[PDB]
Amino acid sequence: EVIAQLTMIAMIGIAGPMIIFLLAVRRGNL
Amino acid sequence: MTILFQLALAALVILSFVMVIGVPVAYASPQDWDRSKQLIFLGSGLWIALVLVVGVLNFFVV
Amino acid sequence: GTTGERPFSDIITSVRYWVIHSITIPALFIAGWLFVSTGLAYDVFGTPRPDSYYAQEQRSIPLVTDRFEAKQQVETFLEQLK
Amino acid sequence: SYPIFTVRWVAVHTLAVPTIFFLGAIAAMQFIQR
Amino acid sequence: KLPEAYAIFDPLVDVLPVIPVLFLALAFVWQAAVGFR
Amino acid sequence: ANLWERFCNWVTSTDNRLYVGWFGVIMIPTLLAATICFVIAFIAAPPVDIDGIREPVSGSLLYGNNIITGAVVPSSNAIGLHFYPIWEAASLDEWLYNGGPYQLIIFHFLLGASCYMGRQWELSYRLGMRPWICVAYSAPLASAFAVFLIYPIGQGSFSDGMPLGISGTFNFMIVFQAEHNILMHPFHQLGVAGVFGGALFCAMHGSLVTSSLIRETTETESANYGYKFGQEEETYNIVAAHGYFGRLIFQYASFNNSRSLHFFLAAWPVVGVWFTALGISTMAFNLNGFNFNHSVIDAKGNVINTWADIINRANLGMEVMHERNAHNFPLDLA
Amino acid sequence: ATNRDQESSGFAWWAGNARLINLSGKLLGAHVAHAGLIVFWAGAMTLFELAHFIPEKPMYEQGLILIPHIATLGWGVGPGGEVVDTFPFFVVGVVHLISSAVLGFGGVYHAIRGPETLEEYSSFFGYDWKDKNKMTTILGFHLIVLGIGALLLVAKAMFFGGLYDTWAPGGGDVRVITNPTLDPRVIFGYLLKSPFGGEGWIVSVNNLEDVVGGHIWIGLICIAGGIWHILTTPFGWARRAFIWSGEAYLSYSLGALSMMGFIATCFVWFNNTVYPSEFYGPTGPEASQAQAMTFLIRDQKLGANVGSAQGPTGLGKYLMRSPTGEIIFGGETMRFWDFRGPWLEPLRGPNGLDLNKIKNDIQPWQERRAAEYMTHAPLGSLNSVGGVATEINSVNFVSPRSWLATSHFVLAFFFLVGHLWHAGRARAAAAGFEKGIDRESEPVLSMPSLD
Amino acid sequence: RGWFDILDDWLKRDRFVFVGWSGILLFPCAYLALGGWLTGTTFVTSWYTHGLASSYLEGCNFLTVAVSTPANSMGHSLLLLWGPEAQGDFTRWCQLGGLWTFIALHGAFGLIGFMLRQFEIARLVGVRPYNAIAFSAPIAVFVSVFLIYPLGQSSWFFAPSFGVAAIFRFLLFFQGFHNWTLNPFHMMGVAGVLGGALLCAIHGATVENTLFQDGEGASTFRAFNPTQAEETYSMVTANRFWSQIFGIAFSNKRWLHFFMLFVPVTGLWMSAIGVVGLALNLRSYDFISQEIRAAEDPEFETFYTKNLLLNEGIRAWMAPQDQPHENFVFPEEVLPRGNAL
Amino acid sequence: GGRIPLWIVATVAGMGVIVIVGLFFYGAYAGLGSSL
Ligand code: CLA
Ligand code: CLA
Ligand code: CLA
Ligand code: CLA
Ligand SMILES: CC1=C(/C=C/C(C)=C/C=C/C(C)=C/C=C/C=C(C)/C=C/C=C(C)/C=C/C2=C(C)CCCC2(C)C)C(C)(C)CCC1
Ligand SMILES: CC1=C(/C=C/C(C)=C/C=C/C(C)=C/C=C/C=C(C)/C=C/C=C(C)/C=C/C2=C(C)CCCC2(C)C)C(C)(C)CCC1
Ligand SMILES: CC1=C(/C=C/C(C)=C/C=C/C(C)=C/C=C/C=C(C)/C=C/C=C(C)/C=C/C2=C(C)CCCC2(C)C)C(C)(C)CCC1
Ligand SMILES: CC1=C(/C=C/C(C)=C/C=C/C(C)=C/C=C/C=C(C)/C=C/C=C(C)/C=C/C2=C(C)CCCC2(C)C)C(C)(C)CCC1
Ligand SMILES: CCCCCCCCCCCCCCCCCC(=O)O
Ligand code: OEY
Ligand SMILES: [Cl-]
Ligand SMILES: [Cl-]
Ligand SMILES: [Fe+2]
Repeated sequence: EVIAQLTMIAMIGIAGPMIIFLLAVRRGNL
Repeated sequence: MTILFQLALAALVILSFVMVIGVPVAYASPQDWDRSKQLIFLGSGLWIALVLVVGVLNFFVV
Repeated sequence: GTTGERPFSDIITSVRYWVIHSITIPALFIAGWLFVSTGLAYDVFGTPRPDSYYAQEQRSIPLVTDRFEAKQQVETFLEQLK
Repeated sequence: SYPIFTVRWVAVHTLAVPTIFFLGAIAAMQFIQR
Repeated sequence: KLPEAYAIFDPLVDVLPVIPVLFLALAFVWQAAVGFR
Repeated sequence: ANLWERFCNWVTSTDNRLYVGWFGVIMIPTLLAATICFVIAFIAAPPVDIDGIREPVSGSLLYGNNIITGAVVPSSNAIGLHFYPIWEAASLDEWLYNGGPYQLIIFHFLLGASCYMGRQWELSYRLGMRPWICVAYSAPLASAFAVFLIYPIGQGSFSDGMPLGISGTFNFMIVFQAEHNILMHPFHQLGVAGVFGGALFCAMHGSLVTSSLIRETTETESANYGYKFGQEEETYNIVAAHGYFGRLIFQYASFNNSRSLHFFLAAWPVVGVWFTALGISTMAFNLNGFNFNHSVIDAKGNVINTWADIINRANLGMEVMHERNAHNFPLDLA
Repeated sequence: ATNRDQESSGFAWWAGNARLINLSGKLLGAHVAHAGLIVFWAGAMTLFELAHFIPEKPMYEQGLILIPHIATLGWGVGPGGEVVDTFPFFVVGVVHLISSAVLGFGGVYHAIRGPETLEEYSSFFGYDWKDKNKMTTILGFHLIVLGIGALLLVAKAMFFGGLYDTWAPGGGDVRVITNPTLDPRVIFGYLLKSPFGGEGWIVSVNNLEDVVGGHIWIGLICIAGGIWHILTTPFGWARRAFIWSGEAYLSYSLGALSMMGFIATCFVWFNNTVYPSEFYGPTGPEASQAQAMTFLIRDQKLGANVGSAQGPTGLGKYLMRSPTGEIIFGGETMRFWDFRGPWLEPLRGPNGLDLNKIKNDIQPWQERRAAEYMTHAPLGSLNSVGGVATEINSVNFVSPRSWLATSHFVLAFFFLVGHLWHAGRARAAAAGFEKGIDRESEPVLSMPSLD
Repeated sequence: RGWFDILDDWLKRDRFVFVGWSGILLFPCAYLALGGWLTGTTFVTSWYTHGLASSYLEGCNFLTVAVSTPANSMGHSLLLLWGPEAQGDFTRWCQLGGLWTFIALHGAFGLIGFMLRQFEIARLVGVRPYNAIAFSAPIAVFVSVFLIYPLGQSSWFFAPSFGVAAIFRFLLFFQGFHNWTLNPFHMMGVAGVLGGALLCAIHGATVENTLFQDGEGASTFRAFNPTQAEETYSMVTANRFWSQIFGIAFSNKRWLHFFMLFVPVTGLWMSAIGVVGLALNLRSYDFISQEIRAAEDPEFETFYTKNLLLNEGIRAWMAPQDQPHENFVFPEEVLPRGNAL
Repeated sequence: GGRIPLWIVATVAGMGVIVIVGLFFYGAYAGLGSSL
């Protein structure tokens, strides 16, 4: 219900920092 | 095919999430660009096909 | 210059720091949560619960009207809620 | 070789530990119904 | 309401409008990663 | 060369005691028209039917006012937002009765003050300066647009613009609180931080530079003589000021970069007053302050008053009294 | 390290997008990616509104700003503005949202992976800010795109189902426009109307014929101007007048958007034709006029003679004259007598409100509309308590006209500051003193003393 | 080297947070004023003193929480915890208003300690104490508004309560009862505060836009060295600009910065004096000549008479709830109201 | 002494206040003080 909304926005929200985290592990072109 | 419609839609949603993360990471890592540019080419076409599929199936459930 | 303490950027990036405060911060938060959920905060401070502002059929406020009988007045208001 | 306990340490903790306690109290309040 | 076919997606639709502000916040996460060079 | 080039060089001359400039060409006649009309009206204008109910309000010194109560009265509510130049009146007497001077004054003043801002940019360009002093002036300018132009537009009548007087300003502020609860509006709260903060930082910066003036004089002379106009060296020790102020708070709460410090001095009040000007300009469209009236109720449903409800009781008193003969219908919708 | 740091690019991180000024490819990706954000919001927000939409409530009780834009174009709505089919709202939403993905793809590609500068890759797409010819050519292209877009609205109105017409007989309805106004005396007469009360400049446009006809004129004007700028280069007087730089062009557009935002602010506040009150709620003038009508009706039902009722001031309690003599509603709403609306115009004779029509012709649908509009005046609090500032909590309402007007005033004002900021800097940078005064040639030191 | 000198060494050690002898007064009192406010706005009611909710626990938000003044029946009691009203009972102390005097009195002594800190630090570092001197205006304001004003009235009840919306109530009370906008001491205070904001913005903008080019970057902040001897902006060009824009300009850098101290400091001091007047109800409420004319001439109306009608509405509509100890019962028929509203 | 990167502690700390403040705004509409 509302947990449904919260798990959505939690996963959408972590998606952003993850791209930075991955490009920083791979020593990408930050 | 009600369940089949929501399967294509979830497929489309999952594919979007995967490529939302994959495309920027692939683009900025030049080490494995050749390995990856094929996958973004595949996922891109896989993605367009899912929109069309969901697009036509909508008219059999709506 | 520096007055001799450890830099803050140093402490908060350190593993030892987060080891200690992965417990203390959530514990303090839980203690405060409990402070209200056990109802204790009402009784410490004398704050009315939602059901003890008024008696059932009264519409007047229990205002203290005497300086030296004040504590006495409040206790008499409180026992009329029973 | 830095000290772990300083005047600064007492200063930051006199504020910080009551703050987190209070945030937890206020968080719990958002679930009180009348 | 969404058309009943898409109803299981109501909670996802409910949160999509806030995604544009996440891009702004993401820029700051990124600049911290590069140390605001 | 030709006369037009001669005229252009005089207009844009940096050797004129007061810079004229192309913005100055519009500014001078419009500020002159507004100033002369305002002075004559404040002293001698007969009473004005501000509210369109044939109830003239006396605003001028000759009609029984003093400096504190006198005003140029806003134009009649019967006019609304219609343009009312002198030549639309059947007579000067009609124009005076209906509040003509207020329109003449505010339109010339807003125009002249807009060109004042442009003139600030213009001279800064002729002198080789950086250009953004005029951006700082846009905060007070925007504020003046809000109370003289925007709010009448949103509310539909210049009769609800701010009057041009000391007591008239107060009347405007009180009625505004009644109808918009501006005290409970965060843009106004930001405007108060802007001006309180600005006055604080004004004192801080004044006292810190003054506290660290370098000894250049004896005690029987003003220390001001220790600075000579145009000297290359600074007259104060910013390292000493930082050493004092960093210890007063903590080292990093204090500036050591003069440019960063002065940019902060510009930014804080300017941004603050932008928000308060934006506050009046959006309350012009009736997006009002927070309403917590009867927000707390008890387990039975009794209303438990907060300080917001006490504010509402005062607001209610302003509402029922303001413009006591002007309403025939129960809601005051503009 | 192609820019991307302060030492190479000269700009600090908080002015980092200024590092893109001479990097056409990365700059292109920024613009295209941003356009993705705009289209994304249009899609997600429409679907959000649709998810929350309840067809039995008025749109303006539901916090909707985008569905009313779709309804105005004639989709999903029948007579009276009643919602008859939500599916077009869904389509609009989905097609925008899907579109933003391909826009987002193209922006991220161009900003991260593609050529940082386009000038080596293609002499067509690359550009130099100082090429006055190339600059007017790109301007010319976008002019043509804009004129086409204006003609899409014409296409909708004349061939693809029409527009919603609040003025249509019988209470409003979707209507095909078959005779747009082309008479330039009307079309350009709007541009010469004064912006003051009773005139209202272009905000006074009150019929769909003028709207459609104005967009034919603007469509052709933009296509012709686009061809003109493609084929020409700026003349000498224009060259000597302007600053020719990337930041100066930015500043001109910031000034243009500011002006436009102020106009939109007044459009949504005053105009009830292209912002139908069935969708957006009544205007301020309208709700205030509707209160006067409500109590006229109520009291007249009780037996009052409303034409001869002297109010406390001596002015009519219900009816009075405007300063040019028209019969109008009395009380404080006297300021709003310029209001025109489909529910009130039946009572209008050649001298203003007609006492015979007031005595005999008021229909229940007008009494209903006036009550609905008076109780939905655009007044309310920031936390969406509807009503005057002293109202108690209960009604959860803020008019979309208030939300739209306030937001766009704020945006228009800040873009005026942006204009001033970038215009000043563009002038200072082109002259070479944007980074400060040269200690060794301080201009004032070579000037005579003022006194 | 006695124990006093050894204590003096440790108090004046250069550490991250300087302490000093003044720290012994400042830190206990400032922390307790602060902590007392946070405690009261989170957990403590105003039900028995004011008939109001006032804490997060009761459902108030940041704008409507307060530590409210004690009941009017307390007079000017110190309301000591061990005193005769609470008699050491902490719960009753909270319910009777004890946190208000607790915050107000520890806050007064905290302000004393902060000014002593400014003196102490200035003396150790070797700078003139003009910043301590500037801080007398906030002290003047605090003492006049929170102490002197209620001491002249019936009780602490009428001082400001410590809250956002409570202070707004204070503002409106002062308009309706004192006609405080009409007071020339407040008018000078207004001029000093807005003039200080004006000086703050105009000086910062002038410096930022007469900077010398001391570097090649487009961010101009890096081209400043705090140990450099040279001015970072041009006084000569700043002066010419304002001379030709505004007619006059500063020419003396020292007078300029002294003026920035003087203007807001003097403004707050003047407003303090007007509030001391209001302690005794010595208001600038009326203009007698206006009242004589208005009483005889029903056609005479000015913005002054209009504002009094507003004050009369504020007073009668807000008093029964604002001063509940008075038991004002105003029937509807006596409430002043214009037509329709 | 630097084993956890500063941008990571920043993001996590920032997200945590976002949640606490969000919760406070939720409570404006529910329970005590919602006017309901
Ligand atoms: C986004 C739209 C846009 C933009 C940015 C430009 C920009 C430009 N055009 Mg183009 N133009 C456009 C659309 C546009 N045009 C269209 C659609 C047409 C078709 C009609 C034209 C027709 C056109 C011609 C015929 C010419 C230009 C020229 C120019 C250049 C000088 C402009 C100038 O001096 O400003 C305006 C500055 C002025 C001093 C004009 C007068 C300003 C007064 C104060 C306004 C009053 C008159 C006003 C036009 C109408 C009144 C309306 C009012 C009631 C609101 C500049 C590069 C000139 C050029 O160099 O050509 C190569 C030129 O000769 N343009
Ligand atoms: C709409 C907002 C917006 C946009 C479009 C841009 C765009 C850009 N910026 Mg600016 N910027 C912004 C906001 C924005 N910025 C803000 C708010 C700030 C202040 C914090 C800055 C501060 C800033 C600095 C300091 C710099 C830039 C630079 C750049 C350019 C190169 C970026 C780069 O190399 O990143 C590399 C980053 C990464 C590889 C990390 C991943 C980034 C990707 C794009 C994340 C996207 C995720 C997304 C969900 C993808 C999924 C979609 C998929 C399905 C197709 C680029 C054109 C740089 C520049 O000018 O270079 C010359 C530069 O130095 N920007
Ligand atoms: C204003 C937008 C814009 C501009 C000017 C450019 C410009 C460029 N791009 Mg980019 N690009 C964009 C958007 C844009 N792109 C978008 C949205 C995407 C994602 C789909 C891409 C993805 C992309 C890739 C992956 C590549 C380019 C490449 C190129 C270069 C060659 C393009 C070419 O010849 O295409 C060919 C042009 C045509 C075949 C003409 C038809 C193209 C359009 C799509 C037809 C439909 C037009 C449409 C009806 C107009 C309205 C659209 C919408 C508003 C409704 C050039 C510098 C290439 C490059 O730089 O190589 C290194 C390259 O590899 N672009
Ligand atoms: C800088 C420290 C400081 C200061 C100035 C104050 C000041 C105050 N507090 Mg606060 N307080 C403090 C710290 C401080 N407090 C701390 C750390 C706590 C936490 C436990 C509290 C807890 C607290 C509470 C709970 C209350 C106060 C209250 C008060 C007020 C009344 C105090 C009183 O009557 O004292 C009386 C005591 C003295 C004046 C001390 C006397 C000193 C000796 C006996 C002198 C003897 C002479 C001797 C022969 C000379 C020796 C010379 C030497 C060379 C040997 C006053 C405003 C009350 C209040 O605010 O009520 C509204 C109250 O209820 N305080
Ligand atoms: C449409 C869609 C989609 C897509 C999505 C996307 C597109 C996403 C994105 C996302 C994103 C884009 C996100 C982002 C995020 C972000 C974040 C979360 C951030 C945060 C921030 C912070 C927290 C910060 C902090 C800080 C720092 C770092 C430094 C300074 C200080 C501060 C504190 C400010 C999907 C697939 C789902 C499917 C469905 C539909
Ligand atoms: C460059 C850059 C940047 C920016 C970026 C951007 C701005 C981008 C954009 C992007 C984008 C703009 C993206 C897009 C995406 C989208 C998507 C991904 C979509 C999807 C969709 C879908 C999946 C849908 C689905 C559905 C349907 C179909 C039906 C109904 C339901 C639903 C809704 C579920 C930043 C600042 C960060 C950083 C630096 C660099
Ligand atoms: C659609 C429509 C319509 C129509 C419209 C039209 C037809 C429009 C037009 C418009 C136009 C036709 C406009 C124009 C404008 C213009 C402008 C706005 C201008 C500006 C200018 C400038 C900005 C300049 C400046 C300057 C000077 C003066 C000197 C030197 C420097 C410079 C160059 C800077 C109508 C209403 C019927 C109806 C509805 C719809
Ligand atoms: C009274 C008393 C006392 C004392 C007490 C105390 C000392 C306390 C403390 C307390 C405390 C010390 C508390 C604290 C609290 C805090 C809080 C509650 C906070 C919160 C905050 C926040 C919520 C923030 C956030 C934010 C915002 C809002 C915006 C921007 C961002 C940020 C993040 C900053 C004693 C024992 C002597 C006993 C007697 C009585
Ligand atoms: C009749 C009274 C009953 C006694 C109940 C006990 C109340 C005593 C609590 C006092 C705590 C210490 C407060 C004062 C300490 C600070 C004073 C100062 O430092 O100057
Ligand atoms: O506030 Mn109340 O609301 Ca704006 O109008 Mn209706 O009354 Mn009158 O004329 Mn000036 O004032
Ligand atoms: Cl009034
Ligand atoms: Cl009325
Ligand atoms: Fe300075």
